[PDB]
Amino acid sequence: AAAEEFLIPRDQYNDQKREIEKLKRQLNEERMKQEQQIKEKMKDRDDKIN
Amino acid sequence: MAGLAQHIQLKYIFGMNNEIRNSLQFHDEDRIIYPAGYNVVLHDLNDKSQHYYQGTNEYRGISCLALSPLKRYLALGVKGQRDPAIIIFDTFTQKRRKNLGLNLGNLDRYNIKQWVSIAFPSQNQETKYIFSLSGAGGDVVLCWWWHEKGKCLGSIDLGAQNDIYEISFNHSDANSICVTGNNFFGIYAKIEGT
Amino acid sequence: ENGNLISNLPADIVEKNFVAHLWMQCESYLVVFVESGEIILCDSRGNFLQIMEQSPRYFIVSRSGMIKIVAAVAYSKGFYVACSESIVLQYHYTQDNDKNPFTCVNQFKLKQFVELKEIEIKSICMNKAEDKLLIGLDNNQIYEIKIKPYHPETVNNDSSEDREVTLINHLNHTGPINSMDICKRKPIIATCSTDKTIKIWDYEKKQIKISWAFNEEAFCLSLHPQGFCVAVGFLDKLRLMNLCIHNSQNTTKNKAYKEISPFKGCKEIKFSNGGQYFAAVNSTSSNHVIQVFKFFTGENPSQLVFKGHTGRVKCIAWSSDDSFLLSCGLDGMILAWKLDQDFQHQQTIVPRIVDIHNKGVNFSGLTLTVDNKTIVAVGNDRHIHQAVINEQQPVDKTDKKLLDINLSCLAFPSSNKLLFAGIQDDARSSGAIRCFIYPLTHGKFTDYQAHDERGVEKMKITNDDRYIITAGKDGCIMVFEIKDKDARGMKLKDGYAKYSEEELITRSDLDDLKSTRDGLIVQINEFSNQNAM
Amino acid sequence: EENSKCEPLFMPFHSDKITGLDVCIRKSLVATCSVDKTVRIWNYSDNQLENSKEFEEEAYAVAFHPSGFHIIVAFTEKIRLMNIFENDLISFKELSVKNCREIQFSNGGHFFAITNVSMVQVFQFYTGENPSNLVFRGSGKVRTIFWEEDDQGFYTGSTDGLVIYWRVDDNGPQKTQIAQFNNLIITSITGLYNPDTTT
Repeated sequence: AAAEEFLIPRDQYNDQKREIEKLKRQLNEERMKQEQQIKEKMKDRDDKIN
Repeated sequence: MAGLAQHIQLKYIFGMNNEIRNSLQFHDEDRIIYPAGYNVVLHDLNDKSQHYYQGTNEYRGISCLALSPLKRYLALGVKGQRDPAIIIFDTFTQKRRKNLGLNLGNLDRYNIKQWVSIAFPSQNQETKYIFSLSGAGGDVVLCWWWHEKGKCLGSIDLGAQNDIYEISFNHSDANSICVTGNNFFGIYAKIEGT
Repeated sequence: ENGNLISNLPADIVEKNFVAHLWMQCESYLVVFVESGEIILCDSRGNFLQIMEQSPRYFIVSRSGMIKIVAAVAYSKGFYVACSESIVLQYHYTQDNDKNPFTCVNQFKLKQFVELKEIEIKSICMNKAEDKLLIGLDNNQIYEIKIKPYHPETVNNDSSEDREVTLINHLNHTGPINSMDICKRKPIIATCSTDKTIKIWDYEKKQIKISWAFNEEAFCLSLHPQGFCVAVGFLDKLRLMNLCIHNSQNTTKNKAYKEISPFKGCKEIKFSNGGQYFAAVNSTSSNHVIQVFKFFTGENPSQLVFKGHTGRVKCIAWSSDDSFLLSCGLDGMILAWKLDQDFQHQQTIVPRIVDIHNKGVNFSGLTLTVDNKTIVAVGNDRHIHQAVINEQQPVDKTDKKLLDINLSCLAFPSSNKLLFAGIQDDARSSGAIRCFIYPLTHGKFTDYQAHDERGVEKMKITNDDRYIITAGKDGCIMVFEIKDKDARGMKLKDGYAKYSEEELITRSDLDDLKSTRDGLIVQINEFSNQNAM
Repeated sequence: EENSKCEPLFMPFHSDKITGLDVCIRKSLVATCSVDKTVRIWNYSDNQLENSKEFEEEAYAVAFHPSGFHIIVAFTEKIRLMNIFENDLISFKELSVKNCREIQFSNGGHFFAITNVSMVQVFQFYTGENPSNLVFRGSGKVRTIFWEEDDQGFYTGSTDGLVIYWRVDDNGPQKTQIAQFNNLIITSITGLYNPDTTT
């Protein structure tokens, strides 16, 4: 099996890692913001219910 | 005599040693003192910089470490071939200051092979006394006038068959020293000089 | 005298293992901890008062039944106690509860935070700010957990979501490093240890690059000069792997790109300085044959098949030109096999340029001067055996330089002005690296404390002589910068001072990264546009 | 105009003569440098252009490292060591060798030999070092280089019809005139090794 690995600059590999890290952090931030907004809506509507 | 130029000097240590009980301490809010091989590594949580306290080649290994309540002095017990010692490094200067047990002629009654624990007194007394709980050759706690005389002012025998490994000073009373070990718990208050 | 001093202390507690004692400054309290899991309460005078009902043994249903306290750190409002199974109990000092002045108000398990299977706390410490707690575990790893100040309102024991556990250091080897290598074009420390983890350590960056986990332990590993491949042959087969920083879940990444079988008892693998061949000590039934396999083809020519070692081969060295391979072992015989076909064909048996056998000496570390002129070997006899490599006649005797401590491995800087040796001796436990001012003068050397009593196992010197990497039995990798400017070969003068910055990434790894990016973007957009209705 | 985009019918080809051709060992890669200034790595297993870089200077020769990760391309003025990337060829170093028409890597991937007029220089590819004993002088323009299986020597053939076997060991510069081919402008030299144990 001919070596399928191709040389990639460490800079390029680290940039690819960093882009995925930024995407994951943005996904986590959006999940947290959605959860907090839903919690605030729940608070307001539970106040209305009370 | 001109000192021989160091052919190689340590730069970084990859790994940590946890064989010393209570060997991980906070030198400050960012630097942490832990045993690593034969060198006591103060690692900075920010830059990962490691400052290595290195003992004398005449000793074998490191048994226990203690830090003064003000964190200015670090006393490390060295397990040696015949004479265990206590090396106190000044954290502010990061240099070795002195060693206990070098003149153990008067303490030859105790066949101490290693110090299982090191206890600094209160912040107001840390700089004048330091106690060493000995293990593997006799539970001997020695009062050392380390700052000025470095001599053993008193000897406390905790039992020949007691697995004792921890020694410390009472925070409220520096006159009282508490020692903990396997099936051994002692609390000694120095009264009228004893 | 042997008379007990703890008054009122229970008889059962008298024979209990006291693990730690802490002084709570709140009321000058003394908190003792028993191996049985009981927390003894005492006044400033130390007299036994009680074991608080919330002590670990009474309120923790441990898997083993009895939980053992290992270490405790006292803070202003109480103390933190460590109990087996990676359990930490925060006993806060509550004034209202006189019968239980210290009550366990918050408990958390470090296993739920870190994927550490059955790891116990070895030391627990707190900083002055009482915000960060450091836990040193049995795996030679220290983890920092941020503990918020205790608020009476937040009685939630399960409030672990506010705690983050991060390893202060890297995934340091927890056991002795079986074998060591380094490459010329990259600052990589390839270490194989008993922990079944092959680890690459960027010493210049003092970080971990690749951590490969193998179902079978690694004995000896060698790094190719290009820094892209590692021959880490295991007891059953020589595995040449491609060093991919991207160590994805796929176990195939640990799979060698070339598996050569059957290879038995490979304890010494060294890639030639040029990287075209790698010599591995195939521990045959009785021959201990050191076989050279072509790196790019993996073939072992019969003429390159080197035999003659009566015992275990302990150290392998390659000449500056790699024209000959030097081998020493527990058999006490140094064999220099010339890879030249012309030299090999001259004799029917594998020709050895330098064939020396010092009975009673078990060679442990072999090094060659960069000029390929002097072979320095160190064994159990406490003698540095120097052999002058003369092509005309095979070396029969070695100049033995006496030493006060045995050496397990040797290395020569590019300048040859110094000779570095690892210390592996049971006489004096001072673990250090010793440098002679080569040529070895009349007892002129300098020692530098490097490792613990276990000594130095493997040593190597950077091509530029800038640094020396020593791996010992303590699991720690040692880097010592050589201050000897004369001993530092100025090889990096002509541009090549910069280590290669390229890494081996598979097309599969790149496609996986791109697919992960696409999935992340799809999920993020879906969450952004997902109605809350 | 954007809609009127022009691309090769199947894939770009060399617009001029291919100056040098080499093949790898560990991979399915063939490095071809053409007079059109294009150095292209070709994946023959896929019949595709794995890489293609256009240089300001014509690439006279191409030698492919056995690892399949590196190439050495001799151009009009210098020899560039290119790291074989996914879509580009970045030279991590360059040697000031002029009119280099024959560049060949060794079987072991450690020594690469380059011909300049009448001197052939063998460089440690990993360390990029040209030892004083690895610079070899002959007569005429050396046209071809063929390294031996053991990688300890290489035969260089020049335009004058002379083939010289040159050693690369630490024992200094060793040269043997394999043969003198009069009236023949040697353009190719190959060889084989017999491990026969005959007397």
